[PDB]
Amino acid sequence: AMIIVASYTANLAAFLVLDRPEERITGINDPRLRNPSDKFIYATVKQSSV
Amino acid sequence: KVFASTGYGIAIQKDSGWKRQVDLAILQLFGDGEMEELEALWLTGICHN
Repeated sequence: AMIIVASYTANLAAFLVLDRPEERITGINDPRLRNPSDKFIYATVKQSSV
Repeated sequence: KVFASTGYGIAIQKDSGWKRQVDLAILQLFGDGEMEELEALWLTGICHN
């Protein structure tokens, strides 16, 4: 029973804070930007300095 | 970990004289590291690390 409640508390806190999957782009040097897919509208506004 | 030590190579059959030119040109291209920058343009993934 002490093994059970200890393992349950470790599964609780582990599932609480383990990780988060992240697909955040880096910036100008990211290959999904520079070689874009068909799904990638990386457009902007017109008549800008960009 | 992979199960082979293989290598892609450019082929010209019997390569009369030009083999000496092209191989030193390849070692020249490896001698400057722009090949590594070409990997940054082409051969870089996002989801491995």
